[PDB]
Amino acid sequence: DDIYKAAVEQLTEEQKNEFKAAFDIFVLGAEDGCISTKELGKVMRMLGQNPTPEELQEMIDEVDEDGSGTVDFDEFLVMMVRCMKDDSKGKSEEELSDLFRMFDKNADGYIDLEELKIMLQATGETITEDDIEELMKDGDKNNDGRIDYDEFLEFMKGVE
Amino acid sequence: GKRQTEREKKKKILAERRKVLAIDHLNEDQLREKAKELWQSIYNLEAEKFDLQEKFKQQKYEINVLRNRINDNQ
Amino acid sequence: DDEETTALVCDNGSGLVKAGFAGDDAPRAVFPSIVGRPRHQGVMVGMGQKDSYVGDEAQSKRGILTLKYPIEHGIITNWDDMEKIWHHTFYNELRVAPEEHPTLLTEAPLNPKANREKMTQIMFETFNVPAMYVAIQAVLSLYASGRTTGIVLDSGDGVTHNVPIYEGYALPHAIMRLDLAGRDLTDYLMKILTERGYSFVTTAEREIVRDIKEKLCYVALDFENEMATAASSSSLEKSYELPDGQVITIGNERFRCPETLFQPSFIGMESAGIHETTYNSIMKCDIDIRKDLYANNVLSGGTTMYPGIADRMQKEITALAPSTMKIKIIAPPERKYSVWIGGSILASLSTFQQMWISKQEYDEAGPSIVHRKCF
Amino acid sequence: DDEETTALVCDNGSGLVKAGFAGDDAPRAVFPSIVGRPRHQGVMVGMGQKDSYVGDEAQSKRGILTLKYPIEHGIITNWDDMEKIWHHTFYNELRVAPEEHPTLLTEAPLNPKANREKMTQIMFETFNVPAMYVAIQAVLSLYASGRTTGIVLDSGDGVTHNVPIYEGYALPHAIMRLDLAGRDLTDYLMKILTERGYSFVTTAEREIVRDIKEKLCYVALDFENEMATAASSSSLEKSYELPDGQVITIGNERFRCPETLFQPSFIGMESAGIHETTYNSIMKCDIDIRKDLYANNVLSGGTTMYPGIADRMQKEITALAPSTMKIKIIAPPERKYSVWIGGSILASLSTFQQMWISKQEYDEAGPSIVHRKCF
Amino acid sequence: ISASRKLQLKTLMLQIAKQELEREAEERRGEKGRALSTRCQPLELAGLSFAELQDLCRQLHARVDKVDEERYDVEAKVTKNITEIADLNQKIFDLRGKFKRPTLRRVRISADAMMQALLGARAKETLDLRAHL
Amino acid sequence: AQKDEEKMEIQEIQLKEAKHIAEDADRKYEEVARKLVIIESDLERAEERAELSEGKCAELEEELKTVTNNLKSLEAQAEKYS
Amino acid sequence: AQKDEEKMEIQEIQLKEAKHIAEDADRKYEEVARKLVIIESDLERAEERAELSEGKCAELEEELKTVTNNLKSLEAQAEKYS
Ligand SMILES: Nc1ncnc2c1ncn2[C@@H]1O[C@H](COP(=O)(O)OP(=O)(O)O)[C@@H](O)[C@H]1O
Ligand SMILES: Nc1ncnc2c1ncn2[C@@H]1O[C@H](COP(=O)(O)OP(=O)(O)O)[C@@H](O)[C@H]1O
Ligand SMILES: [Mg+2]
Ligand SMILES: [Mg+2]
Repeated sequence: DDIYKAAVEQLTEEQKNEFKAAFDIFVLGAEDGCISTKELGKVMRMLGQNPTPEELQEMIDEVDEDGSGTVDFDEFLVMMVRCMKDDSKGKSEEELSDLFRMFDKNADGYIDLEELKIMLQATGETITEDDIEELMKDGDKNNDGRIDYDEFLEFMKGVE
Repeated sequence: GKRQTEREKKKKILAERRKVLAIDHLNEDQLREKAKELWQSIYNLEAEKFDLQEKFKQQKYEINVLRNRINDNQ
Repeated sequence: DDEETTALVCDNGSGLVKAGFAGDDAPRAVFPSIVGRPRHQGVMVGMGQKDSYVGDEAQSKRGILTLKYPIEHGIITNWDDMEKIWHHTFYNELRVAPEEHPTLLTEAPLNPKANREKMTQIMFETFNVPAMYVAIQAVLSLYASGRTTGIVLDSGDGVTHNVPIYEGYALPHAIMRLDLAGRDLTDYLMKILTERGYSFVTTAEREIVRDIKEKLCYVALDFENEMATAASSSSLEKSYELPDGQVITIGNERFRCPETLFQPSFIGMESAGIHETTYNSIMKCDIDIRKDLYANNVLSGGTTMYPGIADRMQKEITALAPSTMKIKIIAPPERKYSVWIGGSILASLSTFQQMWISKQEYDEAGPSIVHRKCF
Repeated sequence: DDEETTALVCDNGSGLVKAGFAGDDAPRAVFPSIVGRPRHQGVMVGMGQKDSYVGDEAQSKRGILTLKYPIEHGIITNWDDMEKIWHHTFYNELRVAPEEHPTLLTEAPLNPKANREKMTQIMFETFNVPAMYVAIQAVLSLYASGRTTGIVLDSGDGVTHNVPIYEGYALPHAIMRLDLAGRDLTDYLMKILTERGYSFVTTAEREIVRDIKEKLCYVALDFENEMATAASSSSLEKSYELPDGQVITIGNERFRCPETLFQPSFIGMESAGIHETTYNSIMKCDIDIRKDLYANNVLSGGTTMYPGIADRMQKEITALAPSTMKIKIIAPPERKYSVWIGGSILASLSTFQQMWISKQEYDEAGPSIVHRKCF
Repeated sequence: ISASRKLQLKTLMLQIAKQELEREAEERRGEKGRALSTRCQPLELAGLSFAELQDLCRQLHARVDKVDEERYDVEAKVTKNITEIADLNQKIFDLRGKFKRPTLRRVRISADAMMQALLGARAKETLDLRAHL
Repeated sequence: AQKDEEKMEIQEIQLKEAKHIAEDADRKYEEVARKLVIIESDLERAEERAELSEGKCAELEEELKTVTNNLKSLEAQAEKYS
Repeated sequence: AQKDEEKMEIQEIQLKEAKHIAEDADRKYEEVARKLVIIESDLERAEERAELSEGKCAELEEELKTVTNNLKSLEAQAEKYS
C-alpha cells in the first residue's frame, strides 16, 4: 500500500537510530542513493534485528511492479523497518465475531468457499485462483470443513 | 428447587412495577397522560424484550460454536 | 423440521444411556452412564481439571478416575449423580433445553415407588420440562417388534424382567423379574479370569473385562459337550490384546461366563435360569393364550446379544414345553436399541398425545400423580 | 520492564546453581556450587586474601583451595555453606536484593522433611523474601517440554529420580528415586583412569576428571561389541591435554564410565540401571495409561547429555516392553536447563500467582507450613 | 501469491463487510420498529374520550402482566446463556493456555544484551589487581 | 616488542574471522532446528492417521465376518425349510 | 613489549574458544542431520502404509454392503417361508 510517505515521516527514534546506523553501514561513497535492498537485508541481519526475511526476498523477486530489482526507499525500506509492530490495531475481536456471525448464513458455525464467493460477488473483486486453497490454509487447520472465528481473526489480523 | 424463588421474585417485581390502581378519581387529561406514558413504557419493554431475544438467539449460536470448539479439543 | 414440538425419548437404562428425538430410527447419543471423580492429587496448575467427568468423557480418562454407576439394579441409588447424568444428556449430547420438550423416561417393572416419584419430581422441578411420562421397558420392546402379543424377555445390564402381553392386555400377575444381568456376568467373568493368572481389581479394569466379555464370550448350544471339547483340543482359545500389550488367551472361560444366565447357581443365586423363568411366566398365564405366547417369544435388551443364544433358549424351551406347540424366538438384529425404537414409535403416536402428565396436573396432585390414571 | 514485580526462579541443584528472573529463556547466571577455603599458609601481606571463595571464583583459584560441595545427594549437609552460596547468588550474580522478589526453589522427590523446612526458614528469616514456593524438580521438566503427560527421568548430578505423570495427576506411588548420578560417574571414571597410570586424588583434580568425562565419554549402543572393538583396533583412543601439558589417551574408558548408569553393579550398587527402573516405574502405574507413558518418555537433567544415550535407552526399553507399544524418547537439545525453563514457565503463570507461601502465613504456622496445602 | 494485492483486497473486503454489517443493523432496527408498530399498535388519541382511556388502562395492565412474565422468562434464559458463555470462555482460556502458555514467554530480555561484558570484566579485574604498583 | 605487535595483529584478524565463523554456525543451527521441529510434527500426524485407518479396518473386517457367518447359517436354514 | 605479549595471550585463548565453537557446532549439526534423515524415511514409510490401510478399508466397506443386501434377501425368504 501507499503508507510510504506517512511511514518515512512517522518513524520514532527507537528504530530511527538503527535506521541511521544501517544507513552509515550502507552508504560510504560511490553509491547512487537508491540503496540496494540486497545489501540492505544483509546489513539488517548484521544489526541483529529479527523479522522474517524469506518473504522479503520473495517480494523483491516480485514487488516493485516494474521489475527494477533495486527498490527505491519506499517498499524495501518498509520491508527493512518491518521489525517494529505498527499494526492496524488488530481491529476488534467483537467486530470480527459480529462479522462472522453475519456471514454464517448457513448458521452452521462456519463459512465455506460458496459464501466467500457470494461476498466477493457482492463486493466485486478480481477473481483469484488462490481461492479454495486459501480457505484450506487459514480456516481449515483441522481438514474437516470447519472454520471458527479465530481462523478469520488471524486471517487478516492487523491488516493494512 | 428452581421453582419457587423465580415465582417470588416475579411477584415482587409485579408488586413494585404495577403501581397503585386508581384512575377515575382524577381529570381526563391526567389519566390520558398516565395511560400514554404507561403504553410507551410497555412499548419500550417489548422492544427491549425482542432485542434481548435476538441477542439470546445470537448467543445461543455462539454457545453452539464454543461447544463445537470444546468438541474439537477432544 | 420446524414448527411444532418434538418429544425427547430418553431411556435411562443401567450401563448405557440412550436418548434421541422421537420419530427417528436410532438414538442420537449413546454413552455409558458413569460419573468418576479423580482420585489422585494433581500437580499441574491451570490444566483446567474438572471435579467430575461424566458420560463418554470418563471412559477416556478412566486411568485416573474412580468410575461409579449411579444405577445399581434398575433402582437409582445416588440421586445427585443421576441428576448430573441427566443434565449432561440434555445439554451437551443433545443441546436442547428441556423447557421446550416433553420427555418419555423408561422404568423396569416392579421397581420401588419412591424411585419413580423422585424421578418425576426432578424432571418437573430441576429441568422444568413441559410434560413427562414413564413407561415400562418391556411394552416398548414389544412395540418395536411390530407385534401386539408375545412374551418379551428384556435382559438388560441391570435387571432381567419377563413381561407377557396378549392382545394389548398386560398380565400383571405373570411378571417374573430376576436381578441377574450383564453386570453380574461381568463380575463373574472377572472372577473366573483369575484362574489363569489375570487379576483385574480396579473399577477401571471392570471396563476392560466388560470389553472382553462383549468381544469374545458366546453361549454354548450344549454345555457339557463344550466343556469336554475345550478340555481336549485347543480350537477355542481366542487371544485378546489389553490396552497396553500383553495379550491374554481365554480358554473355556468363553462360554462359562454367559452360561450363568441359564444356571444362576454359578454366582450363588438360587433362582432358575432365563430358560425356565420364561416357561414359568407362560404357565402362569391362562390356558388359552399359551400357544400365542409360545409362538411369539421376543428377545430384547443388550445382554441377549451373545452369539448363539437364540438357539440355546429355543432348545431349552422346546425341551420344557409340550411337544405339539411351536416354539419361535424373535431375535431382531437391532436388539440393543429395541426399547428405544419402541419408545420413539410410542411417542410419535397421535392416540398417545393426551396421556402425558401435564405440569398443571402435577402442581395440583404432587409427585404422587404418576401412580394415578396417568400411569 | 518496570513496575510490577518479577519472580526469582532459583534452582539449587547439586553441582551447578542455575538462577534467573522468571519469563526468560535461559538462566542468567550458571556457576558451580562449591565453597573452598584456602589450605596453605600465605606469605604476601595485603594481597586481599578472602577466607572463602564461592561459585565460579573458586574454579579459577582451585589450585590452592579445598573445594567442597555443600549438597551431597539432593539433601543439604552443610547449611552454613549453602547459606553462603545463596547469598552470593542473590547479591553478586543477579544483584537484586531479595526483599523485593518472590523465589521458587526446587527440590528432589522423596527428600527429608527437615531439609525443606530449614530451606524455607532460611529464605524467610535471613534473606527475608516476600514469598517462596518449593516445587518438585520433575514437574518443571515436564512443563518445559510443553506436555501434560509422560514419565520424566531427571538424571541430575546428585540424584536420579523418575516421576510418572498422567493428565496432570502425579502418581505418588510410582516414583523411583535412585542415588546414582553424575558425581558417582566422576568418581568411577577417576577410579578407572588409574588403570593406565594417571592418578587424580586431590579434590581439585576431581574437576579435571569431570571435564574429561564431559568432553570425551559417550554411551555405547551395544556394550560387548564396543568392548571387543576397543580391544582390537585403536580407532577410539582420543587424547586430551591436561591443564599443564602431558596429554593423556583414553581408551575403552570412554564408554565404560557412563555405562555405570545401565549397570549399577560396576560401582557396587545393587539396583537396576536407568533402563529398567523406568520400566518398573511404568509397570507400577495403572494398566490404561501405560501406552501414553511409553510414548512420552522424557529425558532431562545434565547427565542425560551423553552422546548416544537416547538410542541406547530406547533400545533397552523396546527390549523390555511389549512388542506392540511404540517407545519414543523425548530428548530436547536444551536438556541441561530444562528444569529451569519449566520453572520460569510455572512462575510466569497467572493461575499459579496465588499458590506462593506468603510471609504472614509462615508467621502464623511456622516453617511446617510447607508440608501443608501450600505444598 | 502477491503481497500488495492481497493486502489491498483484504482491507477492502473488511471495510465492505463492516459497511454491510452496519447497514444490516440499520435494516434490522427498521424491521424491529415495524414489528413494534405491529405488536404495539400506536394509539392516536384524536377525538378520544374517557371510555377508550379506561379500556386502554385495563388492556394495558393485562398486557403489562403478560409482557412482564414473558420478559422474566426471557431474562432467566439470558442469565443461563451468560453463565454458559462464562463457562465456555473459561474452558477456551484453559485450552488456549495448555496450547500456548509455553510459547508465551519473555525470551532473553537481557541475556541477549549481556554478551561480552564478562570476559572484559575478568581481564580488567586481573589487570587492575596487578596495577597496585 | 615489534615481533610481538606483529603477532598481536595477526591473532586479531584471526579472532575476527573466528567470530564470523561462529555467527554462521549459529544461524545454521537455528535453521536446522526449525526444520527438525517441522518434520517431527509431520511424523506425529502421519503416525496418528495411520493408527486411525488401521483401527477402522479392523472394525470393518470383524463386522464383515459376523454378518457373513449369519447369512451363511440362514442360507442353510432356507434350504432346510425348502 | 610486556603489554603486547599479554594481548597476544588473550588472542590465543580467544582463538582456542573459537575452534571449540567450530567443533561443537559441527558435531551437533551432524547429529541433527542423522535425525532429519531417519525422521524423513520413517515419515515416508508411515504415510505409505496408512494409505494402503485406507484402500483396504474402502474395499471392506463395499464387501459389507454386499453382505447386508444378501442378508436382507435371505431374511425375506425365511419370513415368507414361515
Ligand atoms: N455385543 C454384545 N455382546 C455381548 N454383550 C453385550 C453386547 N453389547 C452389550 N452387551 C452387554 O449389555 C450391556 C448393555 O445393556 P443395555 O441394553 O445397554 O442395558 P440397558 O437396558 O440399561 O440399556 C453391557 O453392559 C454389556 O455387558
Ligand atoms: N555435556 C555434558 N556431557 C556429559 N555430562 C555432562 C554434560 N554437562 C553436564 N554433565 C554432567 O552433569 C552434571 C550437571 O548436572 P546438572 O543438571 O547441572 O545437575 P543439577 O540437577 O544439580 O543442576 C555435571 O556434574 C556433569 O557431570
Ligand atoms: Mg433396557
Ligand atoms: Mg536438576
